Amino acid sequence: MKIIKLYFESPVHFGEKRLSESKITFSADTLFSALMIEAVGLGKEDEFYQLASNNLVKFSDAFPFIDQYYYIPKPMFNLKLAFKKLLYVPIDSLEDYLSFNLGKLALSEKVQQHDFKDSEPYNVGTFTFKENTGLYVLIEQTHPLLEELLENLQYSGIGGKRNSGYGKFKFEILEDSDIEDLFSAKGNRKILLSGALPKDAELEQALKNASYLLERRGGFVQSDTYATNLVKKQDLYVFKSGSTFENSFDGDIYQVGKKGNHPVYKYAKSFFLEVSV
Amino acid sequence: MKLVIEGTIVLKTGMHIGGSSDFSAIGAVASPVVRDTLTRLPLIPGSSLKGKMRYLLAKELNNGIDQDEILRLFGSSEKDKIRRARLKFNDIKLSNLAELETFNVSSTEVKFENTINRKTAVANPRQIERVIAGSKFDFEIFYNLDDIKEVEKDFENIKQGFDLLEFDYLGGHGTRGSGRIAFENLSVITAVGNFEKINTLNEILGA
Amino acid sequence: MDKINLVCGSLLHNIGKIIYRGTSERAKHSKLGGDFIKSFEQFRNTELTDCIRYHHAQEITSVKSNKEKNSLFYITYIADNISSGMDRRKDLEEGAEGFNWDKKVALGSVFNVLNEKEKGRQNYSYPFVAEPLNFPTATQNQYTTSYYDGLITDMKTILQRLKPDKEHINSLLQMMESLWSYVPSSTDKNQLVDISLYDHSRTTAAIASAIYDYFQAENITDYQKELFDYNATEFYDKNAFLMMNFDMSGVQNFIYNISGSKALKSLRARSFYLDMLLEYISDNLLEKLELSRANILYVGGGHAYLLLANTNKTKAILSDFEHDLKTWFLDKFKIDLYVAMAYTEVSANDLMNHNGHYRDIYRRLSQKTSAKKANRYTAEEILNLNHQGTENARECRECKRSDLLIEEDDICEICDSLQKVSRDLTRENIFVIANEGVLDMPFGKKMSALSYSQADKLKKSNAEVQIYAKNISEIGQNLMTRIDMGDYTYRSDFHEMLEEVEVGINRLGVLRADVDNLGQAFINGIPDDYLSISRTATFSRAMSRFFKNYLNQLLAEKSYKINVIYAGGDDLFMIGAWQDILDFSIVLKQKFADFTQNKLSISAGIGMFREKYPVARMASLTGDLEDAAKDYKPDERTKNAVTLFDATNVFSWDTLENDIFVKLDAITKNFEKLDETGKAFIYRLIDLLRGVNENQQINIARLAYTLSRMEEKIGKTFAQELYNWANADRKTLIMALEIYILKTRE
Repeated sequence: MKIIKLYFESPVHFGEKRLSESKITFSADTLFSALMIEAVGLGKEDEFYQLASNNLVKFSDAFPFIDQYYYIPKPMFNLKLAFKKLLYVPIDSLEDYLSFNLGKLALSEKVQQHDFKDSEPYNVGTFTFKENTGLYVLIEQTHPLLEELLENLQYSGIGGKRNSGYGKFKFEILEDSDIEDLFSAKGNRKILLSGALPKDAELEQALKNASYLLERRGGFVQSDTYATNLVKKQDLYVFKSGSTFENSFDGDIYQVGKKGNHPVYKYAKSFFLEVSV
Repeated sequence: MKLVIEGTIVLKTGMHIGGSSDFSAIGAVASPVVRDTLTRLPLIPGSSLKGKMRYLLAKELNNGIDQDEILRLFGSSEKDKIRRARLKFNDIKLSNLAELETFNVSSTEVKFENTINRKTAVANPRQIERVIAGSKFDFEIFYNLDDIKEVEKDFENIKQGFDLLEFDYLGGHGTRGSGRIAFENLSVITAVGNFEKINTLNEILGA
Repeated sequence: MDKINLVCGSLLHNIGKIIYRGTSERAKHSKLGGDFIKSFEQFRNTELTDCIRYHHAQEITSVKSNKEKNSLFYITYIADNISSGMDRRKDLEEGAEGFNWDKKVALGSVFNVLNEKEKGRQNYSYPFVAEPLNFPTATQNQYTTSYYDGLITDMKTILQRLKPDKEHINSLLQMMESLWSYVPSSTDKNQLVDISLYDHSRTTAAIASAIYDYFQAENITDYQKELFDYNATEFYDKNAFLMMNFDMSGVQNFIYNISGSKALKSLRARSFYLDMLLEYISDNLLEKLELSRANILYVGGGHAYLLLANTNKTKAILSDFEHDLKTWFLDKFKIDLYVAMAYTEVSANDLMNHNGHYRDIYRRLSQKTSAKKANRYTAEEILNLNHQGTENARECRECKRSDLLIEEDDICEICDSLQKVSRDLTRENIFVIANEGVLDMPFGKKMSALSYSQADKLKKSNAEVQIYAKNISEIGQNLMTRIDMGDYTYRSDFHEMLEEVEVGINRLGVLRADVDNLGQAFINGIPDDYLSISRTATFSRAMSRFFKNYLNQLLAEKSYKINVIYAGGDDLFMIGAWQDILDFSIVLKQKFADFTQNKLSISAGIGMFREKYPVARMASLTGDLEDAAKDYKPDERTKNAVTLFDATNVFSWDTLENDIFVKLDAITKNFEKLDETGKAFIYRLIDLLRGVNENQQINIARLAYTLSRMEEKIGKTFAQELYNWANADRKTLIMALEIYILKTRE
């Protein structure tokens, strides 16, 4: 299980629903859509689409990491049960759970100035990591297409207020030894680590003793060829990447969008971390 | 092909830049300069450099018409002419802090100004915090080469935007004696891919 | 044998206590209440008189066989026994001709028992004032018999228009609320004096109605014998009650969806909308379940604890109620706003805390409510959310919803309805919920929020159109439901308001003031030996009473230039003139520490802002100052503090109210008699006091030289104390000087 470690040289803006705010992680929707925007410039969109669709390349969303430690969002267990406010927990110590801050958020105030009418101020919510800190993306069975799609993405940036100028990173695809056998080992309750949406034939058994939190995924399509107008794509309500389950599923690459010149994809596959509780 | 336009902005004047919501005391700097939120070095945003370059290029190249030679560089999202932005500006941090501690000066200064009312001749003092002059700013502007036919005209236009910015300010209270910048050590290096005619691009800039 | 006469009797139960404590006759007060109510405008039926006159087991074990089985007063007796949490099997009733027991004793407080094992157990009392600001004073107060006689005349004049009807229950309840809020239910006993008569009557009415609903669904009729011939210790084990709660979710992200122009009025609109919407759905479930508003125990900020009967009728009604409510939220506020309805099954032992298990009712309820918040949709909701599609449907400009818009302004309709009602609530008087209107609420009942003239005509005895209002002039003629809110608009505009601030810098001041750990005080702030449903009701009653009435009184009585928006221990939000915000924060602290009698504390954050600053950024930045105050502590390892204008000036309430303010008043006293010295000398004093941090010794020496050099005009005492304060507490005098110059600007 390789590790796509991302060190950032710039403050980043990963928007949720507004430009003024930003979260500290990008979802796997953003990472897959970013990688496939990099693929369409290479003329290799279908190879990447069929590489993900045949479950060969399958990645999580971004999680924070600090020096030597890898963190994940708090698994909302359906427990029968200070330490109350810990939004991120380490991936090494989860089985025994049954101090932390990375950088700070900011709001970089900007304008759109004009000569003969008054300027229009606006805000862009940033997030600056520390110098020993960044994000990581889990990946199984890395690929030379994936290895080079990250090589173009570091010179086009990830996040929102790219191009001006916030997404800038330098990846290291790295391989780890104590967190590949956290995925080889298994328990009985399967926590989710991606923005997954179960298919309609398996949703009703996916949520049996589930404790989830739906997060809406929408926004406008980002291409200059989709019907020559910046048009919103239909909203997809997926589970959060810190939810737990009892019956595992497999998501899909949903094509969120009506009439247009290319299929606008959204990564809603799953990536489970089975643990005993 | 991703090309990296690398260079260095040296301040010939103050260059106050940016705005903050930070609280100011009574005798203290109102409108302090923007800094990095962790290291607290003075910072030029990529948006400020991008908007000033776009302003100067669209002021010069257009003569009462925007045509596409600016939209292909900086991008647009209008109703019909949507273009993906080729240039990817980045947030520029302070480069030569090792030089300024050799001259035993800080990275920024407090400029004391006022205004005189013409009717009652009373002053109104303000303190604006500018970067000191003579501080260098190493930047990287990622160029995304996909139309190999027009990279020549686009790099000519980028150099024209740089030398138009050599005569105007970069931000803040520019007309009242601040903001004057100068570009030096402009150089282009291919990041991914191997571009053949990188010598003509580095000879458009490096002259 | 209907429960409307039962709930009327259980409310009018213990009306004999006040007229025993007032009048001349000294008999059994139950008889006094009975012939008091039977000698009214109507001779009320036997169903009321057996609940009122015949309770208190010793009184009805004497005459029993002539009294009926299925008689509707035994459940009132056991409800009165359960609400005290007391053991009334052997203990007598006051006025039993026993001996000298007290007549004029004052009500205690639930704040003195609160936090006993850390903050001590005080012994205070509420003196009577003829909704007055009545803070508990430790002097032993006594209610003279004229107070009870005046109460008798007031309830006689109110009850004349009130007869047992389905719509009179809330009017009778608010009569009890207005009158018996300071009448102690106990007299000359242990610390049972701290519960009011109205709160105990509301609790026994709720428990009596729930017991009747349980009996009429579980087929019990011969309950006289299983109370009396065989003792009802087996009934106390029966899980006969539900205690349900609501939790609104996403309240802050909804009310902070504000914008540029009309930002602050929209925030009032959304906050009021969510609070009163919660009040309406909590009342409408009782209306569908055929209950009174006594079964509500609390409807606060985003939550509403109820109390029901553990019957399959009630569970079915709850399920097909919450399905419709969930469908209505997901029709409009798709995953943004959601309310969670979970309920536990609670017996009669654990409402008395008999064998333990009182706090586990709240624990099981909050665990089930968190489980509901996690598993908040079934597959049908998620599938319809994914499949949902529409017309063109652009997005709102102030809100951000992909809904259908409206013409000429291109906005959302929730946004617009909030705008129109915000125009209507510029006169905050009366709100109507009819089946047509301007603001959409479930279930197909839209508000108009009209005025009192067109609401006098509108009640045509429709028996479905509820009217909510904050002001009540006459109880009987109105017949409407009362809703609390903090709404003191000094001006409703800030341009003229900040123009008529004369001698200061024209800056807005914003204040936040979270209460320190009211959740923990709600859970385990009250000890186990004094723990019952009555005290748990009256403590939340007391805090909601403060934050929704008392600070309105405080803003009104000295005309502070402050607009208030929120109300509660969850949050507060006042904006106005910065001098009045700063001069009112200390008196809000002093009067909160006097109302809560030094048990509950606050944590404010004050911010100075320009008059045309974005109100969203004002609220966010003062939230930062709030949590900077809540993160206040010394170096090891005190959470009540105020943050002044910036995140680094974090002082406790003691420091602000004593050190800063005494220094500021001394500086103002010694710098008004001198016609030259400030503010140039004061600015040169600050220019080195703030330089002590970077260069300590030389700035202290320059301070000494400057003060001895220019003590020739300010006086040797003021220079010596300026030097000594500037040497001991420099952080405080810098703040005092800064506020002095800000208050003396222009």
